[PDB]
Amino acid sequence: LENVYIMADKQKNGIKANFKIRHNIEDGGVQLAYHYQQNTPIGDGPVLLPDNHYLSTQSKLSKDPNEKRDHMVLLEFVTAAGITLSMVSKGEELFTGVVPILVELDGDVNGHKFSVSGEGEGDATYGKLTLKFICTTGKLPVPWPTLVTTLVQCFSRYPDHMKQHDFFKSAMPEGYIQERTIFFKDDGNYKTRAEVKFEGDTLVNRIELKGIDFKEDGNILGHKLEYNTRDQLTEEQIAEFKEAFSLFDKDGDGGITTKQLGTVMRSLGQNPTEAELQDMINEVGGTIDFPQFLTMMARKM
Repeated sequence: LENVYIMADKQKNGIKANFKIRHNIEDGGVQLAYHYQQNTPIGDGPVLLPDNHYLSTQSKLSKDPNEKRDHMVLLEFVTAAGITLSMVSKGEELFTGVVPILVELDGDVNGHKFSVSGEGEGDATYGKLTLKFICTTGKLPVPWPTLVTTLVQCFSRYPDHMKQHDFFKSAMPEGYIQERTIFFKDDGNYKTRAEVKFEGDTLVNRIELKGIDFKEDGNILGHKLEYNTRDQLTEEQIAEFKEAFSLFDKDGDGGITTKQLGTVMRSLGQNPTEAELQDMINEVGGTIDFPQFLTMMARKM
């Protein structure tokens, strides 16, 4: 669970953000990566600038065992948080259902050119992303976990009382421009610029990344970082919670009320004491998200 902290940028009519990514190093350790991010509308119409809040993000990286190319299967779930106790941009309509995503990245790290390409789907009301990524130029010269952040936060899931702080969807369909610098401790740094906008019926994220100053035998060019985490539920486990969870999602809004938790729990065969229910609620916590629910669950195994 990585946390993206977000602020408005009133002069630039957008937002910016900062966060830290713990990458597990091969046989012990954690390489850090420091993100600084700035987003600006592509279009002229007005956009929600938010209050200080943050996004709570869950990643899951797998491999397709029929793909002989170098690739990443990626599952992801995000929820806005912080702000306690709204509005709905006109753009938040485009996101109500299931929207297909396409991604395209060009990069030179340390003179090593390469191109990722990725397709999938987003389901904003669940905060869900599934996407598969191919490195179209050959062998990816940097580790895939290093490209996850670079590789669409408009698919985040803002609680009802926070729908008004969602800059990302408000900017749509015109889109926004995302720029980051990522600083790998005791090693080089990525520098990126992406346009994220609607093209036809598809959220399209075109990125150009530039990495300099990398130690050739470091952790990135050296490929010394873990791919999985295995601190993690499975695909077929998540799919069940999704299917149970959404059964009891009576409006399909992506939420379940809290009383409801136990019913959902029982439909999985599990049986929580009302002592056990009141805990889960408060640690994460009337409305519950799927990502939240997912984290609630995550703990208890």
